[PDB]
Amino acid sequence: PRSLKKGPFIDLHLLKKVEKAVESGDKKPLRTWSRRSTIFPNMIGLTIAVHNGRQHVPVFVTDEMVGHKLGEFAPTRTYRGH
Amino acid sequence: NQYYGTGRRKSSAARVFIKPGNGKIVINQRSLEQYFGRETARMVVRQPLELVDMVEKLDLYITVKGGGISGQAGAIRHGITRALMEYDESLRSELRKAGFVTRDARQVERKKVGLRKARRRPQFSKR
Amino acid sequence: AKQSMKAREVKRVALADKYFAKRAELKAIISDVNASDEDRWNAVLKLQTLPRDSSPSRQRNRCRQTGRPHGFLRKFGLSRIKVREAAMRGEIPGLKKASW
Amino acid sequence: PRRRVIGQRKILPDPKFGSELLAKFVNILMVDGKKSTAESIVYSALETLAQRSGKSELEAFEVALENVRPTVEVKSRRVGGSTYQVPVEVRPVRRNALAMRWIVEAARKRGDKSMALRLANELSDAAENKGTAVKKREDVHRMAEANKAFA
Amino acid sequence: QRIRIRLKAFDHRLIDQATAEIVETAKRTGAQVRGPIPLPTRKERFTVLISPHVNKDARDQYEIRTHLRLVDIVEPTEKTVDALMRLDLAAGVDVQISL
Amino acid sequence: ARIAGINIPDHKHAVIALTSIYGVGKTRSKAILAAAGIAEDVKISELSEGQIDTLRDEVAKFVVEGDLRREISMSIKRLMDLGCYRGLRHRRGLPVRGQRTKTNARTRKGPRKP
Amino acid sequence: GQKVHPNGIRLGIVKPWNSTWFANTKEFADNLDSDFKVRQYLTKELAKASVSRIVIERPAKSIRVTIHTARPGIVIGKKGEDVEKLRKVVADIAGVPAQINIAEVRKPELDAKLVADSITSQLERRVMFRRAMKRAVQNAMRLGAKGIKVEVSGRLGGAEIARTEWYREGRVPLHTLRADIDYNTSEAHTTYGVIGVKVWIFKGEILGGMA
Amino acid sequence: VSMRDMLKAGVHFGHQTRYWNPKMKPFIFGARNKVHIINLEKTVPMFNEALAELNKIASRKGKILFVGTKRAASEAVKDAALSCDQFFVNHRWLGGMLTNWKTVRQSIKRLKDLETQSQDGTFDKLTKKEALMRTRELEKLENSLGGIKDMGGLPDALFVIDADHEHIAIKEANNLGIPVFAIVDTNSDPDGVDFVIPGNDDAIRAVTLYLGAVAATVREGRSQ
RNA sequence: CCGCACAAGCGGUGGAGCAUGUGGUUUAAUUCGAUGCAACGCGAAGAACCUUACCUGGUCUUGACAUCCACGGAAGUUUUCAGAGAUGAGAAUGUGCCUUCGGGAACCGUGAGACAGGUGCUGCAUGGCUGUCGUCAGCUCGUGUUGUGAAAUGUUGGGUUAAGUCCCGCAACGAGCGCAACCCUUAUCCUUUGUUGCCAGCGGUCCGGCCGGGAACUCAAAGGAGACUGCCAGUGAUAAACUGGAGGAAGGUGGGGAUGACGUCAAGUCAUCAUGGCCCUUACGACCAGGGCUACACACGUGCUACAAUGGCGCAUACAAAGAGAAGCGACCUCGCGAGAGCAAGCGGACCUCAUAAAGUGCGUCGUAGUCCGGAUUGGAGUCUGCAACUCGACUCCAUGAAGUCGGAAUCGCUAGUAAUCGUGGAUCAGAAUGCCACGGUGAAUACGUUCCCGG
Ligand SMILES: [Mg+2]
Ligand SMILES: [Mg+2]
Ligand SMILES: [Mg+2]
Ligand SMILES: [Mg+2]
Ligand SMILES: [Mg+2]
Ligand SMILES: [Mg+2]
Ligand SMILES: [Mg+2]
Ligand SMILES: [Mg+2]
Ligand SMILES: [Mg+2]
Ligand SMILES: [Mg+2]
Ligand SMILES: [Mg+2]
Ligand SMILES: [Zn+2]
Repeated sequence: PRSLKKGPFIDLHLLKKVEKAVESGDKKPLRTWSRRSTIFPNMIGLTIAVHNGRQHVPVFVTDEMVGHKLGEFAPTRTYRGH
Repeated sequence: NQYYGTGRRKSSAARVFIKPGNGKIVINQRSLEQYFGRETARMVVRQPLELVDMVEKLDLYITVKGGGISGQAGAIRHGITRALMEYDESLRSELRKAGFVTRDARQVERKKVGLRKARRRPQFSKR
Repeated sequence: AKQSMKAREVKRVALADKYFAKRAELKAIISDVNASDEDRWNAVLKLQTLPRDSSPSRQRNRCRQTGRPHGFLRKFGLSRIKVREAAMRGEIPGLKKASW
Repeated sequence: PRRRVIGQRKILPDPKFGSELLAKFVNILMVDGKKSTAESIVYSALETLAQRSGKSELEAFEVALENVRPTVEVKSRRVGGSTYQVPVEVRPVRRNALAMRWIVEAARKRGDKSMALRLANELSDAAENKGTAVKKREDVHRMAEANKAFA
Repeated sequence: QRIRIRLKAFDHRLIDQATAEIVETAKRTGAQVRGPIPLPTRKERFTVLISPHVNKDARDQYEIRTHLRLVDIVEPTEKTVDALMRLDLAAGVDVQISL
Repeated sequence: ARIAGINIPDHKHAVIALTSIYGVGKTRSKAILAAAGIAEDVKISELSEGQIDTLRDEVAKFVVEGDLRREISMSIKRLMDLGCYRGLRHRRGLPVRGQRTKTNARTRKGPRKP
Repeated sequence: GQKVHPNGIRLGIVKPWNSTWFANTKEFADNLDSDFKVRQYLTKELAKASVSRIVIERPAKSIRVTIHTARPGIVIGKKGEDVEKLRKVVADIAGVPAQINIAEVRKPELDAKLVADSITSQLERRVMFRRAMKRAVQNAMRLGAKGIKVEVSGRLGGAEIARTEWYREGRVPLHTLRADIDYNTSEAHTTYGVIGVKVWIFKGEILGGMA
Repeated sequence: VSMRDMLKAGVHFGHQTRYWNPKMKPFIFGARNKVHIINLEKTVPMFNEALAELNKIASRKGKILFVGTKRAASEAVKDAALSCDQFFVNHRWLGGMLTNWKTVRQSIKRLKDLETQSQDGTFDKLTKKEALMRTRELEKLENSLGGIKDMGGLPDALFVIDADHEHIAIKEANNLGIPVFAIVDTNSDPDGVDFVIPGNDDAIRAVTLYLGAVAATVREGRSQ
């Protein structure tokens, strides 16, 4: 899916926010606009809100979730049948 | 005497050359049968020479370029006939009745707008 | 169309130009393998920072005469309409209708 | 042809025998404009004809055709505004053509695991005046006669 | 040691004139020409929708045919190369000079 | 002639009867046949049992058919358990690789419903 | 149905182009864009001059342009001061040394631009379009134009509907590439609405090609 | 022409008694074999008095139009006009040949333009098929206006053969006041002919007699 | 009377899966239009961001963009914090040129409001452009004649053409818009010119068109010549016209395009552009992040791949044209199974490259089966483009092996190098082709006729 020469794309400022949380220990889920940045090992057992485009939804990350994009977890549409 | 020929059919062109001697065919430095994996094409080049039955009288150094196997052969036959008319000087009447000097034109039609093929019509759904 | 959009394009272009060098060498570092994998890591991270509009991908062909996003002719950079017109007048040197 | 009948392309003869009915015939068996794929199958029949059914396959070529070449034909026509299925003759060329269709179709309905084998068999089959091509000559020679209410 | 020269244009008449004028001037300067060799002219076809309103049938086709000639002189001297620089040609034509 | 998963699928060319087993496809089977050194077209029936023994080995070396299905099941299982986008779709039984759901999604959609 | 452009079709047969300069794929797009700009600037300057044609040929280094107009003395001004500053503005707006020449047309009626624009103007004088166009065709026939055709479309006299109409004089053949036909469109923005005008002028068939 | 000169040619011959016109009774000698016989006693003096007027017109520089559309006598009338340097119509009469003089003049100009153009050149510039087509158009214009290309204006006198056949011409002439000289068979209506010659109009011999006598007197009137 | 209109033929649609548009549905948004022909793989010659107008939120109010006059600062260059970025916040360097010294140029920023802006509504206010009937054969006028005149004639009739094509008849004759022809291309040949193109002859050659050379022929591309029922025979009203034959490379407008007579349908487009008028104007104007344009109970249109032995598979093996290309093609060689990667020359292109065309042909294979058919879908694992690929890119490898066993009603397309097939390139494009636009390979069958289906 992505070239493994440079590795999984993550946002710098997300690294900043997450690492600050970490060194500061647990903080209420910080908010995020970058659905795209890839989950990392440092981001484990912590929650974060992510703009589904109308609003940021809180997702609580876990070990396996690492190596995937944060956005996949957030649904950008709704549907309930017909 | 080497006899020059220029036969063209479809998108192939063919220079042709005839030398009196034991009958032989050398096209693009290949040998006819070795050139064509199809029999019809060997027969098509032989057909003008076969009709006059002077195959044993003239050998053939020939060259063909462009087009596909059928155009190649057609153009070659055309060039053969022109060389035969040049050498005999009386074969023009025989070739004209035979039908080998026709050339035939028939270049493939150019695709035209709004048409999946130069004449094919996209399906028009009435209903 | 919207002079707003036209100016947006002009800006995107002019801006994304100057960083050509930086942008370039940045990829080079990143693309270039045999690196320590940190020099790149930060390097790609650094590149991320630049004005998102820096990417040539951000740019969008737009008819010069009308600022039209579709119907762009790289050979002229114009709208299929306007190129037809300019042709009909004979501006385009040598351009004539094609029949074959 | 509402103005003038436009002639069908005039054909040239097979070289393997200088014959043409082959040529017109192979043109029938031909699929997707591939001449090489078609001619292979006739020789996978006529050759096996000259031996399985007896020499002179080129004469067996038509003994079936003879067994199939239709005579009576029904060109249903609304002459009075109502479709009349009137039995009618057809010039020789057609019945040859028709027959040729009438056999090739039968070489597509026999399985046998190969197309070459099917053409060989049906040919001989109808070459003995027995099978389908002759049958679809029979039935047409049957329903043509069955509807003879009015000219 | 050569002086080869490629001429490009949109109208053969101009390109023919340019070549004619360059071979003849070479004869005046005592330059030996390789002749005005014609070369495959480049045809560029453009398909273009002709209607602002939505349709696929409305279309037009235009062409740019780039006529192309080649000349060359085997033995140049000041008198030959300088004369080519002195020569002034029309706009629509293109002059490329190589030794 | 037992092999991983199905035993004696059919009397066909080694590479064919080989690919017959789930998790064994044209390439894995041809590579196993080359690794065994057994001939490509020799029928699995009538093949030496000693040769068949080399096969049980070279195949059990791979994930076997029964094991493979379990593991892919677990993969998809997680994929769903994470409630992830494709996780959801899988649960919804809808195309999970951006295939358009507007029309022609029947392959996974199933029979037409009013 | 929709007619074709008489000028375009007869290009390279009886109608020479408006810009000759050679070019390559890389510079062709900029060269036409700059050519469009000078024409746009020049036509506005020559609006007072009532220019009929503006040709632009770029030599390999220099750019040259020639103007055809009914008012040579207006373009000359005094010692070419106007056209001098014009040569300046164009040389710069095109980033090339510019050479400006004038070849005034001696038959203003026999040019579709001059006539078309005169019509547009007179319409802006709100004169009776009908008599206007009719006077123009008579003047062209007096000048010997083999044939003339004119057309005014949309809001004729601020009509609350578009009474588009056309008038034909003498012979104006189309579909014959042998025929020399000057053509031109023009517009007039009346307070009620925008009205288009087309003009054809057939001056006789040419023989022997573009020459 | 003397009565004996006419009679040998057969001028007395006429149409059938079944087919005659009412006003012709004074000019009819009688009937034989159900055939109308024309009276030469009237024919000769009227023809002479018409020749007097024709000589007068030609002696004041008159332009004379010989008119006849008979397929037999077309060449006779054409040669008759050529023998006296005059103008003729020998092919089917076209309505408005006189009243519509302007359109005929434009057609005369087109005939003149085509012949001049072929001599000047530019036929080579045209495709060979087109040049042949232009020659065919020039030939068609000649077959239509060979006689009147050089008439210049409306003629001063008309000579008509079989006035009933050419009735449109005489109606035009009367509408213009141009005098009509006509050979009038018994089946014709003589009202339109100001100098009427009652005589056979089909027979080649009598027609040639009329034409030759008229042309001799026309050349005489020209000579002065 | 005529037209793939019908008829005779092939190949299809309608079944299957998928691509693709549209309606419905849902959505926060799923932006706007097109709606039988003449919408529905349409605009769009290419939505990840951008694109973009839709939604969510963040923001600005003479402004994103333009002119205006002030006030100041060179212009710039570099650089740090917060922010999601919009942006603020800074913090350094430079702070330049002409000047007649005033300033000016130059830009930058702050103020003033005049003003900017609109993809806001009105194609029933319009221009401009296009679709259609329809390349359908028609539409008319000058003169003339007749009619007091509204008018008619011409254009009518008969032969007869692709044609109101042409002739004969004919109070009609001429002409125009037209038709035709002139244009491009292709079909033959000739002249000129011969490199990067060719090698007939040869001398050489390592044996390669490769090199002495050749300038023959192929090609190349400018000029030319050639098809006119000309010619002949036979019909026909003796005219036009037709038919056949010969010659001829081509024969009866030689094949193919471009060209659309009026006029029609308030056709379509005020989101190409222009524009009448109306409305917003701290906002219907401007910027930014995310989402959306890809949604699915659904329904229709268009397209693609199939259902298999003319097949599939493997092995070897062959004949092309037309093109694109220097922020480009990217050779060669090395690495990898591939996606690719590395290396890196040559090429602005008769020079290099993309690129070695498939169907075919030769050999073995399978032996009729849901198969060694078909390939969907899904898991796993990667490659690449682009800051960035999750929604939502393309491609590779491993595995999975659907549905589908030729598809009712009904229906559509084509008369020859046509349809059918199989490859090839281009546009659009950072990337994103079953879509379009072109190029070649191989290459059918039928058309009795016009009763009829429709159309005129
Ligand atoms: Mg883009
Ligand atoms: Mg709207
Ligand atoms: Mg609409
Ligand atoms: Mg409307
Ligand atoms: Mg967004
Ligand atoms: Mg969409
Ligand atoms: Mg479809
Ligand atoms: Mg297969
Ligand atoms: Mg089956
Ligand atoms: Mg398409
Ligand atoms: Mg093709
Ligand atoms: Zn009489």
